[PDB]
Amino acid sequence: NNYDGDTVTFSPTGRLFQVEYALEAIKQGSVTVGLRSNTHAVLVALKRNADELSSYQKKIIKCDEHMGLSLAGLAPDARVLSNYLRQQCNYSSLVFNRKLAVERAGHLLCDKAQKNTQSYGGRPYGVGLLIIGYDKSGAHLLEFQPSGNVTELYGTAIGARSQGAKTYLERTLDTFIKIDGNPDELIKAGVEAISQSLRDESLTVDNLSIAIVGKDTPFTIYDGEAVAKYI
Amino acid sequence: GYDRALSIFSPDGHIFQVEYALEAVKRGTCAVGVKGKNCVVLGCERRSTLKLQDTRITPSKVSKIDSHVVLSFSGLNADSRILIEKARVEAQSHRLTLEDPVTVEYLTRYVAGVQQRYTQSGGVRPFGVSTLIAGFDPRDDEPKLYQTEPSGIYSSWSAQTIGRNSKTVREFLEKNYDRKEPPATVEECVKLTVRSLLEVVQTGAKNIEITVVKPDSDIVALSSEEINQYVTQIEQEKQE
Amino acid sequence: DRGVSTFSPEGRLFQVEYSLEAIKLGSTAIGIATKEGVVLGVEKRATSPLLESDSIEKIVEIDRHIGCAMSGLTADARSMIEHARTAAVTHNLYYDEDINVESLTQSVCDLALRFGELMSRPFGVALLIAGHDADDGYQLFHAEPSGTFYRYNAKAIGSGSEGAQAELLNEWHSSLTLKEAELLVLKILKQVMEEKLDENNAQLSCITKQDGFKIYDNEKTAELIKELKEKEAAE
Amino acid sequence: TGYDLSNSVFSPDGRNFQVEYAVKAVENGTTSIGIKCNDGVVFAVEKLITSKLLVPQKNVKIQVVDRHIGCVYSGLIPDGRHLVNRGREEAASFKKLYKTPIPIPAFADRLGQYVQAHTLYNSVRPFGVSTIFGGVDKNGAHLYMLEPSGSYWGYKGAATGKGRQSAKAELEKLVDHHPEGLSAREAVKQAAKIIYLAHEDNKEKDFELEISWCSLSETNGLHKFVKGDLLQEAIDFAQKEIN
Amino acid sequence: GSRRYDSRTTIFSPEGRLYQVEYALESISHAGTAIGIMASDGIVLAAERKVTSTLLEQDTSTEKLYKLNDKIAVAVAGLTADAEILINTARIHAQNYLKTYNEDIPVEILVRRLSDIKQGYTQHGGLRPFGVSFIYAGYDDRYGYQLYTSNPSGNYTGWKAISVGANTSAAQTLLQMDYKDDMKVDDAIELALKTLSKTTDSSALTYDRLEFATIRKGANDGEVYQKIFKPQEIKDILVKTGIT
Amino acid sequence: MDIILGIRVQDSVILASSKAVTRGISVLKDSDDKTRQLSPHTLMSFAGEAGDTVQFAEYIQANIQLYSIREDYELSPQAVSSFVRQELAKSIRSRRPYQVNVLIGGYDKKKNKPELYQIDYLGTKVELPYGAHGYSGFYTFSLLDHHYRPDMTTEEGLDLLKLCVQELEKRMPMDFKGVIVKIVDKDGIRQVDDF
Amino acid sequence: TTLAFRFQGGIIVAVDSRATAGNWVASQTVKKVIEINPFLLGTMAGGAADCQFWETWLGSQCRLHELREKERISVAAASKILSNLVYQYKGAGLSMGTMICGYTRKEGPTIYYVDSDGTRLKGDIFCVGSGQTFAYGVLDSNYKWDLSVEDALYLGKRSILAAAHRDAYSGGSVNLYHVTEDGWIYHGNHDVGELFWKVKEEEGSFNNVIG
Amino acid sequence: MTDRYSFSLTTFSPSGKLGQIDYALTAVKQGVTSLGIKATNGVVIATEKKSSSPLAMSETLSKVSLLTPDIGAVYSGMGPDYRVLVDKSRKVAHTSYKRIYGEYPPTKLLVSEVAKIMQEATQSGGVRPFGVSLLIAGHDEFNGFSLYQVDPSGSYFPWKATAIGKGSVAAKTFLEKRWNDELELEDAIHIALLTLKESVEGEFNGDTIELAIIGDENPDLLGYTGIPTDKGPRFRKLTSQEINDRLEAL
Ligand SMILES: *C(=O)[C@H]1NC[C@@](C)(O)[C@](O)([C@H](CC2CCCCC2)NC(=O)[C@H](CCCC)NC(=O)[C@@H]2CC(F)(F)CN2C(=O)[C@H](C)NC(=O)CN=[N+]=N)O[C@@H]1C
Ligand SMILES: [Mg+2]
Repeated sequence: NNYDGDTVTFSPTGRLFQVEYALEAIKQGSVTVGLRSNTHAVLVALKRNADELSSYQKKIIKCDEHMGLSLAGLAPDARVLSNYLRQQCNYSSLVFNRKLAVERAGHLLCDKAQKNTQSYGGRPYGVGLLIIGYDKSGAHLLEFQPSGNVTELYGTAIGARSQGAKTYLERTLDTFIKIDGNPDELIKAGVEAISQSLRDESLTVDNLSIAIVGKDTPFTIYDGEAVAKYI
Repeated sequence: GYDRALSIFSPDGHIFQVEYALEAVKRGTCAVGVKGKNCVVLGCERRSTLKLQDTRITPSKVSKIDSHVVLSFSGLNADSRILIEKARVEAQSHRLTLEDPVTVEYLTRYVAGVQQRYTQSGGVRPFGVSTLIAGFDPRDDEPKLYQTEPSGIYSSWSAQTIGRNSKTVREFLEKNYDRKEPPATVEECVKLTVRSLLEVVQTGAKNIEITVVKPDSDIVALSSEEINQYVTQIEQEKQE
Repeated sequence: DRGVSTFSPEGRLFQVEYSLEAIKLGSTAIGIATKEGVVLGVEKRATSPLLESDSIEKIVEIDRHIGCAMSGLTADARSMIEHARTAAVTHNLYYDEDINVESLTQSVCDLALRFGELMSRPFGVALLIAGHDADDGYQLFHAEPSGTFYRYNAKAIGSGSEGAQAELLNEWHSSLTLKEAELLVLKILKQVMEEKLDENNAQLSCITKQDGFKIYDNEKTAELIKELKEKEAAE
Repeated sequence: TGYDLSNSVFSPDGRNFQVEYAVKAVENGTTSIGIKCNDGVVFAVEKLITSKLLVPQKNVKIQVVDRHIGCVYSGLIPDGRHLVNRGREEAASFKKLYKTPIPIPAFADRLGQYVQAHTLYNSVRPFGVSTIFGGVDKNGAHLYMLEPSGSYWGYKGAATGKGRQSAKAELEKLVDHHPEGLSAREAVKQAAKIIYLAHEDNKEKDFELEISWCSLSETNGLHKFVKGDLLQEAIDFAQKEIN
Repeated sequence: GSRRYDSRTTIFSPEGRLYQVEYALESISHAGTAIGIMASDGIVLAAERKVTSTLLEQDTSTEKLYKLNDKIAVAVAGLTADAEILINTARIHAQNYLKTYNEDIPVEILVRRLSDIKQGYTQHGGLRPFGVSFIYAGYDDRYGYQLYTSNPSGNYTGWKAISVGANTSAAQTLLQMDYKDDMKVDDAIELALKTLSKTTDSSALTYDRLEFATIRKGANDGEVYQKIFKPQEIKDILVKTGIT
Repeated sequence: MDIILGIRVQDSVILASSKAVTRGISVLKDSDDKTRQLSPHTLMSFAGEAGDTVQFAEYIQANIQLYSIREDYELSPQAVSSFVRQELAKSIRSRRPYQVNVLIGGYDKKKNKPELYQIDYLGTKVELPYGAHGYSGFYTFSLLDHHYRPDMTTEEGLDLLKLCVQELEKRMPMDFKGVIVKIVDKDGIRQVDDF
Repeated sequence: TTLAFRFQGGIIVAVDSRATAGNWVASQTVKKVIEINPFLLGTMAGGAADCQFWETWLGSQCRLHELREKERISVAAASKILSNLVYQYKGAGLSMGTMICGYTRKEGPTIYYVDSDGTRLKGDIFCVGSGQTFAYGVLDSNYKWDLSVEDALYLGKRSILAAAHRDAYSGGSVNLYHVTEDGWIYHGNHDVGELFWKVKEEEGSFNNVIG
Repeated sequence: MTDRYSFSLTTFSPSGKLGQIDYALTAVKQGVTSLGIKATNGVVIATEKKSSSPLAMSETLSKVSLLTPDIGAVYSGMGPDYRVLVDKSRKVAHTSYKRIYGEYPPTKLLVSEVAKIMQEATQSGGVRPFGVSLLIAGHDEFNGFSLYQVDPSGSYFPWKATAIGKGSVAAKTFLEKRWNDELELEDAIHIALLTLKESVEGEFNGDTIELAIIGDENPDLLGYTGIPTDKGPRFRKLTSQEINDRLEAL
């Protein structure tokens, strides 16, 4: 109200409005879904065209052979954060001969976002990220909020109407978690989850964006006719 | 360092500091440039609210950037010096690295770049100055006349005016400049420029300065009497 | 006053949204991508009849396989063009090849959010970036001051844009010839331009694999305007 | 007025309202506690299960400093992680020069001075956490609690976040009913009980208990998480006392 | 953060004026009057010290007239302490030019430099301008005798006779009335004092309220002398002209 | 490099400068002008290390041309020489000093007097009736000590220089491929196209 | 061994194709002429790296000049970017001897020698490298302004053959360029292997050699 | 962090006033009275040692401070501001004069340097003006005895005699009556003590008055003998006892 001018000002009830407004830009962003078994992790992103003459904004960025995220909100902020992840995944590889843990990527994202919340002149990141990875402790899904809050989950969704997919995944939990050594079934369950966050529009060939990583599967993004299979 | 964003956007997509800079230029004494077939004439108002001045040593409104290019202005005089010094330095830097004097378009584009930078650098306000930059390209006999403004946009002009009552003298030039036949001679060109200032100036005394730039580094400021003859002929041809 | 990098309660950057208004005020620019090339057209919009309209440079070369039209505070486009050109030539130096149109656009857009209390404010200009590359063929991009860029089959920016975009929505198909796209740009310019369209207040350009980026002579554009008037009189 | 719009501005009361607002962010958090025992310290925190989609035992909140110090906080989680990251730097630079692992009083003042520094300027926001930390040094067990102002003290028992009043009562009883002191294995059970009892103020969502401990006898003066049977034995003892 | 307290000293009004410049000019209008008058055979500087005391030590006092080098002096109107910062900078340009070219600085070059510094404080830095206007009286071998003024805006102009500080309107009108081009330094001195005499806010003009300085070729042969008049000498020139 | 002579006569200054540019065992060019006009009445000849010579010459030129535009006035030879000296004296305590020696020949339009300045790469300046840099001085100084008069005409000045070039073509080891000769007088700078 | 000379019919440019690391012959098939644009050639002598890096860099700087100024760069300004660049590295131990050869309209046919001590010279004839004195000997004694294109090409080729023979460090082949108002024209790779014997037989020269 | 106050906190108001300097002069007005009288053969500077508590040892608070052996300063207004100015003033007499010329600066030039530090605090980013007015008494070989006043603005003026702070208006009028150009130092001390009595409410003795002179050289206060040209400091603080003896002839 009077306490929303910049990030360095608490409200009288202990709130940081600039952070809550940045959180707002995520709700306005298109829907994206994450879910995992014990063997594979899957990103399903609804891409959003400006109009019929325009392309559908790419939501899924690859970070390493074993890790990559999906974005909702300011795409230029998902570029800056993904680029930072690419470096940390890369620094771990070059210096320690060590694939960077999904858990430690979360901790590093969290701490980068935080510095932009406690300092004058900056601003919070205006994007939410879903990170998936296979590492030395198996399949992992992380939800990143630009408050700096990161959470390890079995499944989740961010963006407009995400709450449909997040209820469906809360019901299906015991089913999809048991989809081991079957990628196409885990993607189905991802595509069926995002469907619960659709209204008027349905999943078309240039609309849908899917990723998968797993036991013997490099993080690979399927766009266009590749995903016709799953429509 | 002082980092403050002084030139920012407003809810209706306006940069008010750039627009208030244009207001400083409106307030400035008038300036006109008229390009003939084989010359460009710069004409500049001198407000007669200052008498007991010393006209030998008072900064003249037309500045030589190089031997073939001049810069006149409207706006804050103190601002105009910084632009003239930056242009005169770039002019020598170009000679030293390209073994060639700047083109009039290159010098204009440089000064316009400098004005633009001061509209999205922290700690700085825009220049309160618009410029006419006139002259000839090395070994070329085609006249050049360019105008810059605080925002940093620049453009070529057959003829143009800037400063107070430039609306009135642009009106004049718009009906009295024929693109199919520009002032063939120096005489014709200086006559049309003095005429255009006599729409706004007041007295045809020490209120008008005229500088003639011809090809191949030939630049000459007219004297009071030489101008005063053009003033005498224009009003004797008008008594009709 | 308030931060330059400040979020509105709807989760948008004020200064970014305000710059998008400046861009709406700027003269029109239209791109159309085909399989025979990309066409870029602009309204010059001279402020006076004394201004030598061919000194109005609102279509610009970045490399031989990448052109660019601008709309808004066109002075802000200079440092962006400089960056694009330096990026294209620099890539060519380090890799001995032509730089991808998407990669060039992404380098320009990387400048856009470098503002704070870096430059003092966002850019007040939108860019239509048109090029060819062996990988993704003929391409048109829109590069907003937000740091976002969308690929388009066709896109209008500037004062005419929502009127022009509605019209491009109908007219564009995947089988347009280059010659068709040229008339289509002249047509839609004439519609949304204040002054009557001629070869002195509107400029055409295209990018073809064979000939690279070519700004059209006033004479050539005048033949296409005359061809438009006759084909619109025809029915 | 306007004295609450800028950090490091004294009100006419002589108060710094931006710090007092940070405290609100703290009071808004989940309940975390500390219990000093005979030869060590036990930390415990309330982890609200927002959804069945949270992977149990994965989002660990208690953080180790060096090898002998536990830190747990309530409030903005990222603020707390930023403070532990600094703490690790302070404990690394102290060990580097002086060889000995940082003594706990010394560690506490390193956090104290840093947080306090974030109330000295209008260009930084105070920390949105109260932090409970401690461990075993050469002089035995120490437990500390540290507030957004930079204020910190030694404690027999500490509590912060939404269930602090409840926890503080349950702690006050233990201090009164154990003057000779508590055992580390005893403190682990009590810790579980005081988190289950303090959960009444967050009783909407069901929660996931987390305990850690440093004890000269039970862990060799190293920070370890309470896991498997010893955790189950504590969750059992806790569930029995509320029924 | 800090932004809340920033005056923004280098912005344009909606009219296109610089706030701080205009307000610093207002400041200078309340400072003691300083007059410069240029003759064919020299320049007179004359200035009025602001409501002095009987206990002010006048013979070791300098608020108005400062020596820049052996050829150039200034008359100050505005904040003395602000003026001393600029004078020390101008004194160093004069000694840098003399070291670099082994020639005394031309007056208009030094004046442009001090004017460029001032201009800086009005376009960048976020600081208040200098509340100071200068009358430069100088001689060089290119233009001979030269009178300049500069003001907070960093604008400068040449003059045959000029005033700065208090009642300039009133002073400019009296100079405009009695100045002639063929005037001599003795005639100019008399003009300078008659002007102050009528534009003074005091009851009577006395020696103890004046600072006076002449730059003459009244130096033996082809060279220039600066005379910063002593109390007793001002008192003699006040009787000669017949104002006391 | 190696041959730059200057002689100040009654009403002009004459700079004579070798045309040879030699790298290793090849004369790459035999028509090199080792001079730059600094202003219409001031000419500077230069000899020293490859690259440094022209980079210093052109640098000084650009500064003097800048001063001329800014002040719409031409600095005296004395002023130009003092500027040039100070540049060298600053260079000598640099990371990599300019290894360049110059003669500055100018007509002072105020004093109506020709002036020759000799400055070495250390910034050692002197006003001389006649000067030379490097080995040349070993021959030409004693020669001019005998044959010079202050009140010589430009034609006598040129005959006196011919004597100096002949002595150098007789007794110097290297082939300096003749000299380019330029007169600085009240009417400016002109090249003597037959020597 | 590189040369370039101006004549009536424009500019001839000839280079050998040998690369040496001491007495080890590293290559006989190396390219010593960078084609900057259709009216600008650079010759390379010295450090292999120093030449290739800073000359393909000069190509980029010439490209930026025509984008920024809508006009192809002067040989003067092209030579001066290279000479200003190496002059910043003076003392660091760069090794380069180059001739920037080209035709623009303002300038006509133009050759600038630029070396790594910062020497920049305009001229009608230059020979650069270890073979330079060998090339000078043949070239200087057969050069007229009024050579035909065909004679001029040959005299360039023959001047490189000369140096390829005597100079231990030159060799491999001759690469020939002709620079006109219409731009540069490549006149082939000539393997000294065959060229020597063809020239000796046809010309009756090289009588020092067992036939 | 970083000092992000890179902009002036003293700016021109539409009336052409500098508020922060005017307000600084107001703080100086509230301050305790201090004065300076210049004799033919010396200068006296005096002020009241307004003791905050009677428990407080007012001896340990030096309101009158030696800057150089031949220069002293006294003040009115904010004692803390004054203290750090005496620190900077003493150091600048060394760095910008004594370490270059090998002698102590003359009174007018040291004043000039104090003036400069005070001006910068009216224009430098992120600071307020100093809330003091200094009276600086000194002697140098070429200017003799001098007395200067330095205001928050940086302005400084030479006085025969003057007063600043609380009771200045009255004290100045009193000096104007008593001051002639023939005064011996002792006569100027006798007048300084009279003038100071008018502005003091409570006790008036050598333990509530601080009074220093710039007079003759004090060889007894040099610390060493054997260099004739070194004759000792001209600055001398009068003792409690020395003040009380002169109060019996009052
Ligand atoms: C005519 O005069 C030719 N003379 C022969 C010549 C070999 O000297 C040279 O100047 C060539 C020109 C090169 C050829 C390759 C294309 C670019 C131009 N110079 C060399 O071949 C050069 C000689 C170096 C001595 C100055 N060779 C090298 O630098 C060689 C080449 C290499 F591959 F083998 C690598 N190398 C080196 O010398 C070593 C490995 N490294 C360095 O020198 C590192 N630098 N340092 N310090 O051709 C004339 C045209
Ligand atoms: Mg010498």
